[PDB]
Amino acid sequence: MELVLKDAQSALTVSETTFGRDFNEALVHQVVVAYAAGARQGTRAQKTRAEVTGSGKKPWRQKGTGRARSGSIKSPIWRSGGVTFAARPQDHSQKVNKKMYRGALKSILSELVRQDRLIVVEKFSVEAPKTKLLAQKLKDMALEDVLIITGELDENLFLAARNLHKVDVRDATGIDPVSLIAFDKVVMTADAVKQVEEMLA
Amino acid sequence: NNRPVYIPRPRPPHPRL
Amino acid sequence: PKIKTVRGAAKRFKKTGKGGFKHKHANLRHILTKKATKRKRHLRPKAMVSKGDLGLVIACLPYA
Amino acid sequence: RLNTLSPAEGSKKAGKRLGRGIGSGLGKTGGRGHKGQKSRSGGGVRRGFEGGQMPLYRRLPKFGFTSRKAAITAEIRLSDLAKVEGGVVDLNTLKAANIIGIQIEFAKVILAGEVTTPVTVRGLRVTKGARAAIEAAGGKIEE
Amino acid sequence: ARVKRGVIARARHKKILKQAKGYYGARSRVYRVAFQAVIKAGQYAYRDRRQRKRQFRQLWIARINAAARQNGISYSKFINGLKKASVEIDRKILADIAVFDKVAFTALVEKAKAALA
RNA sequence: UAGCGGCGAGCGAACGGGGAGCAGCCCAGAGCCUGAAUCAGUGUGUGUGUUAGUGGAAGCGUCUGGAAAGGCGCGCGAUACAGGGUGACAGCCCCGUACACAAAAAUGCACAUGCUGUGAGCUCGAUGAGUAGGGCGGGACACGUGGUAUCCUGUCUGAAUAUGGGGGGACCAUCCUCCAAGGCUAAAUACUCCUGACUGACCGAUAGUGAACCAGUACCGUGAGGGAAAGGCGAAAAGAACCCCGGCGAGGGGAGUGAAAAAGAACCUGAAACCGUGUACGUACAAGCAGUGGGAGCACGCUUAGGCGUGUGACUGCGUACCUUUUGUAUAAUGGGUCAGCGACUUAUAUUCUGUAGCAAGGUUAACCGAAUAGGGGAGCCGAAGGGAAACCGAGUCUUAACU
Repeated sequence: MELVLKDAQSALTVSETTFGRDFNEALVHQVVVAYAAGARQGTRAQKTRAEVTGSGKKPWRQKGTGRARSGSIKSPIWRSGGVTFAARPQDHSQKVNKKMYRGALKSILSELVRQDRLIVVEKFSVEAPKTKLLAQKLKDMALEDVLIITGELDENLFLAARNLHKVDVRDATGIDPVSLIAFDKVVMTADAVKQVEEMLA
Repeated sequence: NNRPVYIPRPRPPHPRL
Repeated sequence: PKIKTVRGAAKRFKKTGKGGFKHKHANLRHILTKKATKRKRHLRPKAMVSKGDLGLVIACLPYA
Repeated sequence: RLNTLSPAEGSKKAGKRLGRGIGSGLGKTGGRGHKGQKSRSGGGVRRGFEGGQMPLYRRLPKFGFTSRKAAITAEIRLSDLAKVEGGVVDLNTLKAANIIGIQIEFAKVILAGEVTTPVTVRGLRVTKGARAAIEAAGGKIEE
Repeated sequence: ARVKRGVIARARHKKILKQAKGYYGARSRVYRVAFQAVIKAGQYAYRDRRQRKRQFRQLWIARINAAARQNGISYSKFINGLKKASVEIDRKILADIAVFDKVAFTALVEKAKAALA
């Protein structure tokens, strides 16, 4: 469709299918959950009765005592040693089909356009690597929680936005569904949009 | 607070045979 | 680890188009003089596995 | 909108939790009944066990044998027959076309239908259906 | 993600102990015993919700019978007259009338006797 | 999968394909040419790293409070809002971080340049014998002696040598391929006692290492060995001068410090079992899972002066705990002295079915590459065509000489 600009009011051409498709709630949710799971590292491990320090000696003989039958001090029902099902270090990453991942991005991009959370502008650069310049260039635009998605990574822009936490700068390649949804506004560049069109296809 | 270590052998039971 | 198919079963059943299994009748190996020709003729062709034992078979060889 | 995403209805079941309370339904061994082998931890009988009776896969005789030639042969659908390279079909480049496999040495053509462009097959076997199909289309057969 | 159950356990135990308040000895101090009392108390309450209706029914019948005998008629005969006379006053009211308004109850039997005759 | 297997339980490749990483040489010898490369052992110089470090921006006023970093108002820095501390939560109070710099001396690595030692290249020749192989007995090979190739070995034997020999799964012939019985060789891979940095849908004192407190200590055992318990005052000791009772005590009461002393070192919070004191009611002629339904009186609170709430409960109907195991339990069947804490359907990898989502006669990638949850990678797997033991046939196929 046509993407209205706010500064040049220059027409932009974008494939209807990849920016006007319905919003697949179920597909987007599954991708977001998958992305969150992939972020984990599963760095957790416990010790079962086998791995607990101690010995296999029976604390007392197995009959005649007026006490319950015990086999070792490492039993899970015993203090200081146990854990019936000790955790192991495991990966929580989930496979997501390439088409499913691409389909989700198209749905999110379509939704953002509909909710006018996506703004297309011309080149967005800073003459010097100073955070003030970036802050001023956003205050006049009335943007507080924005994702500066640029066609090419620029060191001056990258350094300027590094300190700011509500402002994040990324390349088209470095985009994830979670970041796109989380950030209140996303401002693209003409080149960034063009490269998004082709690699989405 | 050590639990009793030495438990004596039980007294032999009366022969019910 | 992947499931281990029972080798004995794999040598006695084959998958068919509709998921059934065919086998050979278990009475045509030896002691054949006393067996009637009619009985031997009927046992020669392969037979489909019954439903009752189908559950056991599919468990034994889940890869075929 | 991260706090608005929800899954499709029926996508989750929450799983079944065993031995947690009375009203959870399946408590008290969690739906594995009273004493037995099934009730014990790690219990159960191996596959095909019939309570000591001779298993079916042991009662029935073994028969037949494996043919190695069958492993190195494949059947080519008439549909994909025209998808190899333009309108020429040959033993070579089928592996490149990736429709038979590198190891497959022999090859046969089967009637799959939906063939329009004429094709030529060299060294293949085209029994009756595909032979009529390609001949009507305008193909040819040669050895 | 270790989960501690100290907070939940006390909440459940207090809730049972609150319902078991007033019981004797360990039945109001010990959870292991108070739980039995609360459950057993629940059964009796469920049972008594039905026994109460029949206990009051028989209490009313006794009151009506006493009033009928005092005034010169059996309870069985008295109920016949009301049924024959088509009076839909229940046992609860008849017992209520007999205790409070003697004159009213006298009127009841006179028609009951008239209906029988 | 093929195979091996009381063909049981089980074990389970190769060929080939896709990736990581790449490197080939010497002796069994003489001559010609002679530092002729590549290496190893040691100097000098260059670069960088390691062992101490240095600078490092930017806030005030009011309200509550014991004290603000908090609320309210107006500012400032940011290639520094990663963290920690500071009398409650700090980008701007402190230590730091981003960033830019620094090594007299001792060392790692990568280069250049010297010394010492071993050594190119060319020609011709040679080309690993008690070995291969075999008999007997064992082992390794996925392959248990089976038709059993191949390798290794204890024992007894024993070739050819390039017109020669080995292998190609009994074996033979024809072909193809390679040259054993002498050696060296980086990288791709495995592990972490130890040091640094960072991370955690990991634990938070019965957890986490046995050990958060001078723990592998006390303690137990002849010994090998076993093996605990025990964290927390406050912002700051300001840790209670002094007075009184008491035995120049313990302990306590005042005073005093503090926001707080039922924060007093037996110290944050302070639950339950358990043990007491006070108040209200009931109880010394009444029998039993101790409750529940009905219910008088009494003592406290309400609005109204009629009752409702709370506590108690005379008297009365009914009523023999819970769990487990059983055809069946109040059972005199099992289990529990009570409280608090902990304690039992999990995880990985495959397969089948159901739900849901994507794509659709197509679907999907694994390892790996990747400034990298993207994108590449389609090797491979599953499916659309089955029948037969198989050759083979093919919307048919097998059975049969052939099928109504």
